[PDB]
Amino acid sequence: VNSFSGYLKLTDNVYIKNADIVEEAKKVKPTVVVNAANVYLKHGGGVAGALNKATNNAMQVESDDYIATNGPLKVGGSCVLSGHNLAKHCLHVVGPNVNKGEDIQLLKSAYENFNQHEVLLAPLLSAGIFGADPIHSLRVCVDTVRTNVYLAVFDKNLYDKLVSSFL
Ligand SMILES: O=C(N[C@H]1c2cccc(O)c2C[C@H]1C(=O)O)c1cnc(NC2CCOCC2)cn1
Repeated sequence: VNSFSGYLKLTDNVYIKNADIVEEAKKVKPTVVVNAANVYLKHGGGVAGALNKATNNAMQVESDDYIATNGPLKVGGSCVLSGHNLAKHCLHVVGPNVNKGEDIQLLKSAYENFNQHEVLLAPLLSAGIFGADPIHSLRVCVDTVRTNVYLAVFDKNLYDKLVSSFL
């Protein structure tokens, strides 16, 4: 049993809710919150910009030190950093950004990072300003992630579409 509330069980292991991942993180304090990161960990907009703003920029400060030491992530890759006031840990995962011309096949590799964590709160990868098909991202999630994932979907109209089209 866990404290995630009002989630629609889609499969054995995938759950979804129309909710703000920030409030959801602030309420649940999950072991892992996933960030929709880029390779430079520059949290400018979307989930990344929103989570960073909620951490009073501490996420960005930590991320800049990470990049200075380790260099950029790979598209499809991830790193584990602090969850600050939102979670124990933040799993920064880089899905492909269609608005940068990145290969959508890398979306499966991105979701594979979730399998290293037993339970996660996460956004649907490569949705919103990343420009990939969200019905597609949800399908890849369901077909790739085997651990227990709670997807918080910010946009209500996206959520309603994701529910009504899920096979
Ligand atoms: O851009 C946001 N989400 C979309 C996005 C963007 C980029 C990559 C992605 O994978 C996704 C998933 C998609 C969604 O979930 O709809 C977002 C923005 N802000 C939020 N929280 C604020 C907290 C303070 O008050 C205002 C709201 C919560 N989500």
